[PDB]
Amino acid sequence: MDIATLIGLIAGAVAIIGGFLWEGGQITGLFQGTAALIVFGGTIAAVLISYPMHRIRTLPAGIKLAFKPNRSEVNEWLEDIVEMSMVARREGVLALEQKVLDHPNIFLREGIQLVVDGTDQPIVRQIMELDIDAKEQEHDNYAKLFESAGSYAPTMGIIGTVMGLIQVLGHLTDPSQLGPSIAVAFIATLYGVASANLIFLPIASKIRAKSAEEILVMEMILEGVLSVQNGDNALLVRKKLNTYIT
Amino acid sequence: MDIATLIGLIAGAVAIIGGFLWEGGQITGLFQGTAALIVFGGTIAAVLISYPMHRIRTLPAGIKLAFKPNRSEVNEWLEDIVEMSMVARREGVLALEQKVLDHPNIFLREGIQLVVDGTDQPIVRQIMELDIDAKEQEHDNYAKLFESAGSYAPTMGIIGTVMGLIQVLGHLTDPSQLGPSIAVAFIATLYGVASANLIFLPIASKIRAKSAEEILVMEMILEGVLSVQNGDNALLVRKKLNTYIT
Amino acid sequence: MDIATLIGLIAGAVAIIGGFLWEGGQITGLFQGTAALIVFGGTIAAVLISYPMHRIRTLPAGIKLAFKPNRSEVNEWLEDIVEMSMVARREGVLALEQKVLDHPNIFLREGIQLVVDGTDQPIVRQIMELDIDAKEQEHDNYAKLFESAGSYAPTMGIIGTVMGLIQVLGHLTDPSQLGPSIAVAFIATLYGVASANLIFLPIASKIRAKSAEEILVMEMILEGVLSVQNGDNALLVRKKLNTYIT
Amino acid sequence: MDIATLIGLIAGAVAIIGGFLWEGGQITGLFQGTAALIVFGGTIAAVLISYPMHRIRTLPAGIKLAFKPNRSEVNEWLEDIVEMSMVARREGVLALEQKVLDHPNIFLREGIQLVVDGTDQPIVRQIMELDIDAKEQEHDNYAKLFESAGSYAPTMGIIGTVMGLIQVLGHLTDPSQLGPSIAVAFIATLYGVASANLIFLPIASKIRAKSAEEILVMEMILEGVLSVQNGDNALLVRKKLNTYIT
Amino acid sequence: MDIATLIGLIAGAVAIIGGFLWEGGQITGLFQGTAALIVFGGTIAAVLISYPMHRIRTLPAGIKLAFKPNRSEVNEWLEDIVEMSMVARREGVLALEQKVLDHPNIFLREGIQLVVDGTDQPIVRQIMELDIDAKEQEHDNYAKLFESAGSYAPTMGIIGTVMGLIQVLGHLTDPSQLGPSIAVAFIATLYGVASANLIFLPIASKIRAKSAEEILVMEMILEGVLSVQNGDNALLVRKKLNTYIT
Amino acid sequence: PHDRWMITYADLITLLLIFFVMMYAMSRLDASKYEEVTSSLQTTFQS
Amino acid sequence: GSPHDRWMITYADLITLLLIFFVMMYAMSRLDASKYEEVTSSLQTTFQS
Repeated sequence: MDIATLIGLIAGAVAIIGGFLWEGGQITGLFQGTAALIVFGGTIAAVLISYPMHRIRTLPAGIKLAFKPNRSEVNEWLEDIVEMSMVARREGVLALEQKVLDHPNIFLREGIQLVVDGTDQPIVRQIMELDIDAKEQEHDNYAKLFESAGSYAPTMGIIGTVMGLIQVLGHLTDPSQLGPSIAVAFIATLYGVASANLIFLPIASKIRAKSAEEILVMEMILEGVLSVQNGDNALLVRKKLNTYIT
Repeated sequence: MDIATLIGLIAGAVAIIGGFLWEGGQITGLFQGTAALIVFGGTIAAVLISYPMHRIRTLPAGIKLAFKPNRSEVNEWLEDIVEMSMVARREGVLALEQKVLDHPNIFLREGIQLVVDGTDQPIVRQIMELDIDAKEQEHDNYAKLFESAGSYAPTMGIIGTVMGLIQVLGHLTDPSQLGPSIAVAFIATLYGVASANLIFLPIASKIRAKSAEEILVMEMILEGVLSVQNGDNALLVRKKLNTYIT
Repeated sequence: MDIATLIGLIAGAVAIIGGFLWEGGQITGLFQGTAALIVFGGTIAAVLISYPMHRIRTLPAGIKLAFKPNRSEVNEWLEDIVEMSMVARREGVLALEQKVLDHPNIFLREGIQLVVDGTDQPIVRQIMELDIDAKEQEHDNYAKLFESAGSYAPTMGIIGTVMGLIQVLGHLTDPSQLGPSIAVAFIATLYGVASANLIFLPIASKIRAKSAEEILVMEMILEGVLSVQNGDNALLVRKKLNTYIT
Repeated sequence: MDIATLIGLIAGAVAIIGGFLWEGGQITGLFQGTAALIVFGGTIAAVLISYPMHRIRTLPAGIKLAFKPNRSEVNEWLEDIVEMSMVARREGVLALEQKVLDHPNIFLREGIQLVVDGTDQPIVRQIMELDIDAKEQEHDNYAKLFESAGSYAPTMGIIGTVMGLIQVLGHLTDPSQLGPSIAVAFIATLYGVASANLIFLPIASKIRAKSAEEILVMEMILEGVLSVQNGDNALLVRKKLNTYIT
Repeated sequence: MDIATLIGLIAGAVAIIGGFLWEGGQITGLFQGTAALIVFGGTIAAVLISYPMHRIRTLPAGIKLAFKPNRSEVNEWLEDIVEMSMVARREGVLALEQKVLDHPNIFLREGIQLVVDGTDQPIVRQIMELDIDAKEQEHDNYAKLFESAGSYAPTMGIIGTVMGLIQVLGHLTDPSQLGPSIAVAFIATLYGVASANLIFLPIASKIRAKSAEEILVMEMILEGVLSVQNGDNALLVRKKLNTYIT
Repeated sequence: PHDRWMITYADLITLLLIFFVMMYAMSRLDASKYEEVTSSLQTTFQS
Repeated sequence: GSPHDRWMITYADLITLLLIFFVMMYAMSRLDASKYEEVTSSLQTTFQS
């Protein structure tokens, strides 16, 4: 799926399970039905009450953004905008029209088309910035679902532990029945902390990391289109746009 | 009652009740009248001291904003604003007025009226923005009651437990009855930290999640009215308003 | 005493003490002299180190703002500003002076005086805004003392509890002295969570709420004075000022 | 030494020690070597790794601000600025130069020199604001050291406690000395929470409280110097500067 | 290394180990294989899932900023900017070029070069501020990796603890040796809390502390190059730039 | 952030209690010692 | 949850006190040998080592 995530999941499985299996435990004991039902069922219930149904259908798209493989195409687009800046210095805006057309980046294509149509520079900034802020809000809405799950899961673990104790204190006399319960106390803790910390809070973190790269590329394209409209020289254009790339 | 909320409350009940019934408990052991009185009575008391009485009077309208169905009117009003622009491009002062006369959205009606009356762009912006700011503040004030109840509930939970322990450890007559008796005192904790995380803090999240949609439709209407006043062409109007739609 | 606070204190006492008496305790048991010294002595200690002494003299004034009752003057003042707006256009600025000679609201009386004296729009905005900012900062500083006592009381509870354990283990050899400790342990906990979540953190929320209302009335008066200086018509004034009223 | 801090430390010491001594336990039981070394030594280590060496030399200066006795003379300065505002207007700016000379407040002295040298109003505002921003940053940097120390100390206690409990749990073969061993383990928790709450986190509050008072005086002079440049009349100057006094 | 970090690591190791050894036991009991594997392996897993792979390659460069000893040359660069201001005033901008030809500071070398090429003042501010914003973003990205390692490590300690107990309770075996076996399980929670609050969370603080120092030098250079374009006198230049130095 | 510690302490302490609830569930009781505290603890409520 | 998490400070306190209660009860209440050696049997099945 993606390289840092794949190495992370391998390292996590090998560390946590390899620790336990080495000490002489069996993986069988890490499953307890009621502990799973309280912690996972409770987490899903809190998230479903907290968000409208259309947001939950975005959850598929959120995961797909998090584990999208990297594309270095920002470098190519910097050379494209520099070439177009040189066309604008040499030639009329009609020439830009041909050059911009058929570019695989729609945000750049539209931006340039607004300049060919002769629309005024602060208005071009305004309409482009509306499109960037829409994309930023969309990625924030994905991350907020995973952050919410990571907040509820620990508290459902506390419910599972308190519910477990309520059962064990009931039977301080019957030794046979004690074992099944004291487990649910221990396991319901483990699913609460482990699911929150490894699955949910990392996926939230990764969506925000990948969103920050996407928004920086959009900001660079906006600075490119505005510098083409101003008629800046290619050396200065190259300098400004390079500040966005690392 | 939206489908996500209904499924959420079903799943929440099944998670916590299933978590007790599947390990040998019964519902009659989870209900404890005194613990309900301390936790819910205490929460109501802390919220009543926290807010003026006129705030608490509003609480019904908060739940209606949370659980009312989505009906996605924004796709219709987008066509209406483009139609109005197409009329303003021709005979704006008079024809626009008739179109809005019976329109079901008041904010659009009054917005256009300021343009028909010939008011200047920064003043029509200022009056419209005051109405949006008022709506944003109103929805925040609904959510703040729930968020506050969600904070007080868990702590009123612990007041319940400590008071129960205070009573048991007082009269520890029979060492065989310590376990069965100390179990009950912990019931309250479970009401506190379960109500907060499956009802109050959730409903707070939904109210905020739905203010964020209502305010965005008002921002679209504002951008529509100012675009109509500028005499923008239908293509540019549509290009711009679509940034608010998903 | 506001009606919500009175009902809140009634409900809080009836829920917590009514619960305790229903499970058969005694109110006298919930009194412990040593636990009062550690918790209530502790909070006083930390709050006095936290704030200059002049802040503590303001603390009396803060309680008056929270528990003073509402009388909702704002409707009257809105009608006054609409009347005054009409008078300015028909009879010139001079007559306003007569009308505002005795108005019981000082902020409005001055704001108008600055317009009659002939000051320009951005400077009358600046002077009025400085007075609003000063009132906002004054109310914030009252709230901060309560929020801070609410932070330190719960922690002084855990100090008290741990001090309890030391004494009991220090005197565990004699199990006949075990009790006097278990009391101080719990009661120091109880005084912590109770005081903070029913007397301190609740009062802080009221101060911030009952401020937000006072600031919104001052912002309405500022928009009234600026709209009077423009020579805006009565329909525009009534529309604009109505955005501030709930 | 400052009177609120002195009364606070008296009340805190009597609060905690008087609470213990009422139950007869010796202070020698509450004193421990290893708990002091782990909690205080750990806090010193964590803070030293956290900051460069030069910031730790500021720790002396930080305490000197918080416990500096109030001698604020802002009333006197408001009278000086109003006097100059009328001298500047009557006599012309050259007379100001003599009057400003030797005034003890350096920020006021410098400011007027900018206005006597005839520098433009946005440039005067820029240079004066850079000096206020520098002072605000300096006082924030002092507070951040203690705020940090108060977040490391409690967690260092969980380390001291766990090392204690690791030892005690070695004696589950005999209830002999099991209790007195557990008592010592929890002492490390007590020093962690007690130092954080009563010493470190409170002193952070005072630095921020007393900082805010000093910055408000400097913002008064910035309005003082700018109103002297503009040539505002004495009644209006007195009004504006009074909004900054409390 | 940075001298404060070296003294901090000395003090921390002596506090934790010296505290342990003083109360008793042996260091040979404080090192445990599986506990290290679960805590460190789990932290590495959560960080790798959280970030793209390219961010983790920056992790080496992050430590260098934290433990880089200060060169504190900024006083020299203030004298360079003051000298250059006088060169520009007498000779004209051409002379600036020759003076800065070999300057070791790249940001100043460019800033001046943009001014001698005769770029407009709002353009030179815009291009230079983009470079400062880029450095602020870069240092924030380094700090965030260490912070996020610091928030996963304690919870991996809780997971390690629970899995330790679970293996034990499984094979309860001898009743005289229960204590030692559960004791070892708590070694894990020690690695979680110790690593986060002495190694990871502290290093985040240094990277943000030293970042802020570097950004202050860049802001001084920006005010220097704008002041040389405006043609300020040496006394005014020196006063402005001194506000950035402490 | 200043509340970094509580969420760890609470997790750790709970684990001990689940253990000692077990240990006291694998132990007999002292006949008079339990009373020595029971009479005293009752009197603490000031009965 | 920034201030919402405030209740945890109180929780820690509640479980600290209960830790104190049980630990002492285990103190000198010498373990019934049968009960323990039986408890090892009670749990072994669940975790299956």
